[PDB]
Amino acid sequence: SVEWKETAITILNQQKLPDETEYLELTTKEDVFDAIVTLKVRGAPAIGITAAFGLALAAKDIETDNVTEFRRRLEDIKQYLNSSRPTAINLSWALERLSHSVENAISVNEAKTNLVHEAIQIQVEDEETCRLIGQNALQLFKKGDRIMTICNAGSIATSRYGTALAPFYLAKQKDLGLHIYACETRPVLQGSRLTAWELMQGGIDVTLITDSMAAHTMKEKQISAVIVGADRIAKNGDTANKIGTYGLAILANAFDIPFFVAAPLSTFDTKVKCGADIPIEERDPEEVRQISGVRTAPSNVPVFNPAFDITPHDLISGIITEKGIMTGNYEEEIEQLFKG
Amino acid sequence: RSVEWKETAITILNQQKLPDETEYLELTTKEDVFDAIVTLKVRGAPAIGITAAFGLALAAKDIETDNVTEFRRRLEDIKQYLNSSRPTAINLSWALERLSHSVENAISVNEAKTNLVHEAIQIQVEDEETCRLIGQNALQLFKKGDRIMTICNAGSIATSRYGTALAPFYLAKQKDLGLHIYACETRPVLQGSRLTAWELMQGGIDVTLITDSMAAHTMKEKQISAVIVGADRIAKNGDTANKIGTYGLAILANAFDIPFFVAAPLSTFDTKVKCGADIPIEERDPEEVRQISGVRTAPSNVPVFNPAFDITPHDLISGIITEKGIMTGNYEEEIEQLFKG
Repeated sequence: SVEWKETAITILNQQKLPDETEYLELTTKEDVFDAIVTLKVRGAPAIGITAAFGLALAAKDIETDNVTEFRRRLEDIKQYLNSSRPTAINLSWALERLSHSVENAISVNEAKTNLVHEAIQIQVEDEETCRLIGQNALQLFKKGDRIMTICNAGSIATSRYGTALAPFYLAKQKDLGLHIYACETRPVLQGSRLTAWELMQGGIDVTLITDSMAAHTMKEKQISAVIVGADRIAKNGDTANKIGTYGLAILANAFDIPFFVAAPLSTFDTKVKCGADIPIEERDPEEVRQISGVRTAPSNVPVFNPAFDITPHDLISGIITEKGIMTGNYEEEIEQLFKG
Repeated sequence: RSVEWKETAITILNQQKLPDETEYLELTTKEDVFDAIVTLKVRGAPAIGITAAFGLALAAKDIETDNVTEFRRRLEDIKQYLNSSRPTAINLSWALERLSHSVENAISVNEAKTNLVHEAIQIQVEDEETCRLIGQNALQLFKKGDRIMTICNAGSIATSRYGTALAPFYLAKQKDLGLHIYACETRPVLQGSRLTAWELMQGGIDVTLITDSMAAHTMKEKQISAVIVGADRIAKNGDTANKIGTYGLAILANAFDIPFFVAAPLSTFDTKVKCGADIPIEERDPEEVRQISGVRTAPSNVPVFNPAFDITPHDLISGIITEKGIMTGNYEEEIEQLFKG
C-alpha cells in the first residue's frame, strides 16, 4: 500500500476500495498531508510509514548548506505532517525517529540520505513486527473458533500481514478452520470496504455484519474471542482504537468472551498516564450524513463524529506485540517491556 | 400522514425515499401491500399492521360470493398472503387476526365486506390515542435537559401518529423541557438517520446523530441519562424483540447503569410465548449489508449476516411503558395481570 520512489510515493487510494484499485503518486509535502487527513491512506502504522517517507521526500526539496537551518525548516514540515491526524502515535513516532536520525549529521546531503534510510528502514521492520504479531496471537485461538474484529488492521493498514488480521492469514495455512466476523466499521466502512475485500482476496472465511449486530452475533454465533488493532496504548494499559472498539470490549466482557488488542510496540505512548488523556479525533460531520455523493440523513442534522474511543485495560484479556502476550497488569508489564 | 385509507386505495408515504424525498404511493392490490411492506416502503410495527389491515379490507372488495362462508373460506388466502410478508413484528399478525374475527358472526358478504373497513379504521385511530397515552406515560421518566438515546424510528410515520418511543419527545417539546435526544443511525436500513433524524428535526426536536458504533463512547463522553426504544413483539415475561441493535444498547446501558426503557402499545404484545428466544427473527436480503443506498460498500459476494431484530432479555429492561401505564419489576405477572381482559 505504501511504496517509495526516491522521487515520489505511490499509495493505494484506500478510499476507492472495494470498487477500484487506484494508485496515486504523492510527490509534494502537501499531497501527503492530504492523503492522510483524507484517508486515502490509513492505519496507524501505514500512516506512520508514509509520514516518514513524507519528510524523507520534502527534504531533498530543501535548499541550502546550513545543517542548523536545514533542521529548522525540516521541523516546520514535521510539525505540519504531524498536525495531519492526532489520535495515533505511529505518526509522530516515525517523525521523531527521523528528526533524531539527524541530530548529529555533519552535512546536509548525508542528513537527507539519512532520513530516507530511516524511513525505508521503519517500513522494513514493520513487516517483521507484523509477522510476529500474527504468530504470537495465533497461540490464542484454536481450530474451529469464530473470532470478531473491527476496522481494518490488515495488510494495507500496515505493510504486510497486519496486526489483528495477521493471525488469520497464518491460521489459513495451518488450515485452522477459523471463521471470522468482521464489522463494517461506520462511518468510513473501513471494515466492509477493506477488511472484507482483503480477507476474501486471500481466501479467509469472512462474514460481514453491521456494527450493531455485534451483540446478537455474539449470542447466536457463539463468538469465541475478539481481536482488534490500536492507534495508541497508554502506560496504564488503556487502548485507543477505531470508534466502536470500546463498545465491543464492554459488550464482549458481558459474554465473558476474550478481548485482544494486537498492536506493535510503536503504538505505545509511554509519556501518557491513562487512556482518558488521549486526544480523540472527531472528523467531518458529513462522514455520517452522506456517502459517495448520496445523502443519508438530513443535510444539517447535528452529528457527533468521534473516530476513536477508549477501552480501559479492565476490559482487555490480553495484549499482543512482537515480544509476546502480556495478559494482565499491563502497567508494570510495559515498564518491563519498554527499554532503550 | 403515514398511512391513508381512501375507499378504493391506500396512500402510503414511500419511506425508502426519505430523507431527500417525500413521494406517496397508491396501493390498489394486495400485491401492492405485500410489496410495500416487504420492501420497507412502509415500516414500523403499528404502521405495518394499519396497512396490512386496511389492505386486507381493500382485498375483500374485488371478490364475488353470494355466500358468507365462501368469502371467509378464501378470505384467509389473503390474510396468509400478507401475514407471510414479514415475521417479527407481532402487529401484522394481531391486526389481521382482528379483522378476521370481526366477520365471524357476519350474516352477509356485504356486511363483512363492509365491517372490515370499519375495523381497519377502528384500529388506526385506536393507535393514535394509545400513542398519545404512551407518550404521556413515558414522559414521567425524564427530568429536563437530559440526553436520551434511541434506535430505529418508532415515531409518527411508524405509527398512526405521535409514535411510541418518540412520543415522549414531542410532548416534552410541548411542555418545553430541555430534551436532547441522540439517534443512532440504525443500519442496515438506516431508519434512524433517515426516518428519526428527519422527523424530530421537523418538530424542532433537539436531535444529534451518531453511528451505531458510538453508543458506548457517547454514553461516557456525553453523559446520556436514559435509553428508550420500541418493541416489535414482547414475550410473556418481559423479553422484548426490537430492531437489531437494541440488545447491545441494553447491555451497554446496563454497564453504564442508566435506565433502558421499552415503549410498546398493548398490541405489540404476544402473551402466547414463554420468552423471546422463541420469537421469529426475520432475516432480510444480504445486499442490505453490502451497500448504502445504491452505493456498494463491500465486495458483492462477501457473505453477510443480516438479522432485522435481536432480543433484549427482560432483566435488562428498566421499565416497559404502555397505553395503560408503566411496569418496573416482575414483568411476567404484570404483563399477565393486564391482558386479563
